[PDB]
Amino acid sequence: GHQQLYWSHPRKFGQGSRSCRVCSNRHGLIRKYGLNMCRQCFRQYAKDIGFIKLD
Amino acid sequence: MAVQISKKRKFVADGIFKA
Amino acid sequence: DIKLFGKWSTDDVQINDISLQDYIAVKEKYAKYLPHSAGRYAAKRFRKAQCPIVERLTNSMMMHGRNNGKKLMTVRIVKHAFEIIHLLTGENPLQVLVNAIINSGPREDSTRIVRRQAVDVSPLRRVNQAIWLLCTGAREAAFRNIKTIAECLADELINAAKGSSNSYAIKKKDELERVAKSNR
Amino acid sequence: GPLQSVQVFGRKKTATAVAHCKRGNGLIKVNGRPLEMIEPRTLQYKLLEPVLLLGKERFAGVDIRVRVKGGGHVAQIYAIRQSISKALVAYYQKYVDEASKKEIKDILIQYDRTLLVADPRRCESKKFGGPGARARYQKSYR
Amino acid sequence: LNNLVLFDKATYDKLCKEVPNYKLITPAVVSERLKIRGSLARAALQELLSKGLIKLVSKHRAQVIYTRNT
Amino acid sequence: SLVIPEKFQHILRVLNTNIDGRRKIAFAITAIKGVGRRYAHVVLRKADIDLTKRAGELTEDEVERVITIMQNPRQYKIPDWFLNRQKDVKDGKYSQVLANGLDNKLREDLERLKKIRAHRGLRHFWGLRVRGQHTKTTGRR
Amino acid sequence: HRIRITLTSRNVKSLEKVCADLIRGAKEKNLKVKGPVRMPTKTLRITTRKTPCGEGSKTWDRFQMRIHKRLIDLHSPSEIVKQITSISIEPGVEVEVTIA
Amino acid sequence: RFGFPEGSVELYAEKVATRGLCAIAQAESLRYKLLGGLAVRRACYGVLRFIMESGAKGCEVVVSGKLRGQRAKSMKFVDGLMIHSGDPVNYYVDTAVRHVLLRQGVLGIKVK
Amino acid sequence: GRVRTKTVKKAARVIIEKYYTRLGNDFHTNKRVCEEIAIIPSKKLRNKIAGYVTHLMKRIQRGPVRG
Amino acid sequence: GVTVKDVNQQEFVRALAAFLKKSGKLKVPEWVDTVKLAKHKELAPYDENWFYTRAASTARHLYLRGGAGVGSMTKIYGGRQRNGVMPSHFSRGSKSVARRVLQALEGLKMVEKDQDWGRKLTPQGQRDLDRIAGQVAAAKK
RNA sequence: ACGAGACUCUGGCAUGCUAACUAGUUACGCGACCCCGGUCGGCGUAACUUCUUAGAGGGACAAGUGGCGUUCAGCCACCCGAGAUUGAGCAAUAACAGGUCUGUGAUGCCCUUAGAUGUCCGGGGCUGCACGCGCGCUACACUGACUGGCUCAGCGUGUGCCUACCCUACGCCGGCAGGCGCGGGUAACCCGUUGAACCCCAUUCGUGAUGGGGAUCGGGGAUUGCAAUUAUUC
Repeated sequence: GHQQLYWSHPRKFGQGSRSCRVCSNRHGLIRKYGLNMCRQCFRQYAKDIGFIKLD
Repeated sequence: MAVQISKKRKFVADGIFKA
Repeated sequence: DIKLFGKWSTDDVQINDISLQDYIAVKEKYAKYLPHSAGRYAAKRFRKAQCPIVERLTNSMMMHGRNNGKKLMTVRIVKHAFEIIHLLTGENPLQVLVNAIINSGPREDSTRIVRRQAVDVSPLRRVNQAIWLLCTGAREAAFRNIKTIAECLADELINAAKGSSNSYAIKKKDELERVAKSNR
Repeated sequence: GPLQSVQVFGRKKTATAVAHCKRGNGLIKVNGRPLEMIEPRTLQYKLLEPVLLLGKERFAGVDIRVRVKGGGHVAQIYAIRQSISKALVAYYQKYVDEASKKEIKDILIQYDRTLLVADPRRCESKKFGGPGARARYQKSYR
Repeated sequence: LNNLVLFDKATYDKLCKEVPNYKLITPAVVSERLKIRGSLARAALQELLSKGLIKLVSKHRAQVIYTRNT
Repeated sequence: SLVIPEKFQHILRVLNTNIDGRRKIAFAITAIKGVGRRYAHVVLRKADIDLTKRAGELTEDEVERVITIMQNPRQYKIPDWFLNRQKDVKDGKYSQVLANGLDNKLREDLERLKKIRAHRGLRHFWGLRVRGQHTKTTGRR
Repeated sequence: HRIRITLTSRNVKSLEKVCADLIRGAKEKNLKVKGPVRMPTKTLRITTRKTPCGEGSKTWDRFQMRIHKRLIDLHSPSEIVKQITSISIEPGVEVEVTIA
Repeated sequence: RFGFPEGSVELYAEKVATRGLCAIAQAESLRYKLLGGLAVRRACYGVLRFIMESGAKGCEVVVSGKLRGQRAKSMKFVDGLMIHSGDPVNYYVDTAVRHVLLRQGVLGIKVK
Repeated sequence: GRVRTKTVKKAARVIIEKYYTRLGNDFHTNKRVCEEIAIIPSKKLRNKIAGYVTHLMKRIQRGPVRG
Repeated sequence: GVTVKDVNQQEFVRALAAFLKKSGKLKVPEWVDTVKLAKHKELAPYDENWFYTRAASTARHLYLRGGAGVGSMTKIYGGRQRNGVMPSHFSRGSKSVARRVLQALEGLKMVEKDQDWGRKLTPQGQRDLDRIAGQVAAAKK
């Protein structure tokens, strides 16, 4: 069947499994402290999260 | 919380919510 | 009380050259037990001059990359060198070092003021150049040889203090002064 | 008898060494082992310098336990060098007259400032665009 | 360097004769001036101290320094 | 004791291989192709041999003992994890293979991969890097 | 009876105002209080490239996020702490009361 | 969305006192003036005039994007005291960036 | 490079000009004068101003200053 | 009266290693001859009777700090894995040889597996250690 | 007036302050071992906060002294001192036909839109090699390599939303990679007193492409995964 082929290839690991929680894209991911949020998004929302440039 | 998230993760999760 | 390395009591040593007398810090005040110290001798300009010459030698030995910041390893080299100097000559190894630093420093050198005219040297320049030359002698001498660093460093300090011109330091020093006479 | 203990530290880098000057006889040791076997032996005299410059008679009435942690081998040696020195100067401040403490501070500072004053030098932070603080990655032209 | 690995009759008689009349006895010195390998020279100077002919000054992992008695 | 003994063999010929008598035994047997520093030391340990001796000194009845233990390492309790041909493809036996045999077994291993026309054997045939390198910038003869 | 309040905050002056109010809240009601233990502040760190593409000189931003933890022990009955901790909190601070 | 229980989250909707010193309030103000069909110059002076009369020490209204043709052009409207460097830029200047979709492209609005 | 900026000097001149009689030659007393008679938000700037104040007070002891 | 910490530790292990030799009841493995002491070593340990030496070393490492298990022993007997062409890294020792050494010192009543994991050193051991510390303290005069 | 500086963070100082069984020290008792004392990160409780953490303050200003200088700004040297330029972050007007449409449910226009340039699945490719260039890693050894022994860090991270995937002591099997049990930790609590490397000490080596170097290549053994051949890694 088509339902046996549509989503049957595993998405358990690798940068084809996890994605940005804004962009939905598969590159430059900040997985640290469970951000799960691409590096351009984090750089947009840093201020809003509580991340501050001091030193 | 029953899962009991880390304090590092909790304050980042609090920020992501606000964002 | 009494000093250097265990066994090379400082005062005894005469600095023959009254020109380098100030900047060869060996005697009376600079008598310390090791060639090791905290440092701060390279913070201000001439603070270098008030560093004991055995620490200067130790520092200038750890060179050609692989040795950088292996000071304890060259504290040891200079220790074993001073052993060899005393046994092979019969003098106070400090006196042999001071005599070498005096005889190994080029007294005038050429520079670009064309065909590069000759000028004089600072006494501190002579001490710096002397330490460099006889260490670069010891380092080159030992490379791909069964002879050790402490032997090569001893033999360079002897042949320099002796005034041999068989040393690397005295041959290059004569070579600098010879080029300097060639354009004065 | 009463408590004549003074607990004085010495830093020479990220190594903190705290020496403990009690009343008693002349035993000086570091984490329970005496100074004659603290490695490296290359810097044997560096620990004996306050013992040599002052003599055993200063450390006759005092016994010094030294706790050391942090830094590396040479930093820990310079830490304990500074600690037992500063700790005796602190013992001779409180538990004898300032005349003895003045006399001894003089003889130590005259030899090496670092016996009683900590070097404020610390490992400078690396910056991006290089392998360390000042050094940069190799620039390529053409 | 076409050095020797163990002693001849000649080079053993040369070592036993001449070495204890040196003001600087190192295995490097012995292993240059008698045309021998450093290991053979270190073994030789162990036996010459064992029989009690040469004075020890400082032994180290890197370099041993011996000399002669009178 | 430190003098050159009699019948001190400068040039030994063990498995038609010139062993230097001037070298120490554990580093002179290594001259034989198929035995390395780590094998030689364990071989000389199995036979009760002082390995501080030069390769010229030791006795020809004792070097025949050394050869027999190199050739048949299993029977003198050297493990199967220690040999340069473990679980062989044709006979299924764990065996150390030495110089002239090793050159034969390497030729056979390349010739086996060649005849079957496998990607590995084909890359050997073409004189290229086989263990999965990048040939763009290195291999540059 | 041994009740352990954990004050965790991003800001210091808001956390110092809250722990100062909980010392005044423990001194006025005259219950025995182990002082506010300053825990080692945790600097959460993210170092990204500034450039959304790869085509400038390799500049890096270095986003810190300091999180300060205090904790205060009280010798207080349960319902007394329920009254104290419910009064005058400011939204920067997270308060977790341990019963036992 | 966020997985809060039944009525354990309740919203309020309070009023901005002196809204001329809120940056994103005057950004969206300028955004919906331009999108409404007003001219760029008049709108920008209009915002800048309001936030000055509101009692702001200084203000900087930049409008970048495609103006009066194909080429992109940044019209900058400055007056009063405006700081850029140091820590005070955090807690003195209030910055806002907003996109606006015109039928030709995208203009960007910076109210500082 | 220990050159005082206009913010240091202007402040230090006005502080002498209006509160001359409260000042002296000691740095540490007129450091605490500058604390009271002015609202300076920095500690470093407070010291800079106190420092140049004391320098101008030594200059006034010699003779009259142009500014 | 002296303890092991007052004594030079370098010659102390050689003296304890000779004590375990003369005593001779440690139950050394069979593979001592063939085993390489870590994954970052190249060659077999040069001294044939290393097991006595590392038993001695483990003994006095347990004296100085208690509750050290097998994983702790691999940590203290670790060094550089010289990864040929790639940069060298920290590498832990052999899990087995640390486990056997501890089991040897546990067989001969010198250590005792401690509560909350790991081996401490039993008072009979602390005795034997300090008795030979006295021997070495006496020997160096 | 902006920019510079000021500012913010950070490094260095406080035997002054505020305090601590998720941090110690010192006393005391108990217990172990050696010949009263010494050792103990063996066990527990009585003061304190030096060590530890992090809060509030303080502290340094070319301030003191001598020189040089319109004797002005300032500069050099020296005392006292924890510092006599700690290091970063921030960043002006005006630009560039700099980069990014492959970061985006930022986007105009254009193309494509069921035989798709949507999308999924399978395989291959991105690694393919006469060659030329750039950032590098390892080296060329005896200031070393090998084998033992000895003894010291500081930043961090660590069990997830969808999301499976954490860091690991300790005990057994195995040479090793690794396996199997059972523990602890959502963390100053556990890994962890982070027993790191270099270094330090003692063997072997001996100027020989050598025990330097470890490329290349053969055979075997384990782990991650649905899958390793174009050798994942070990």
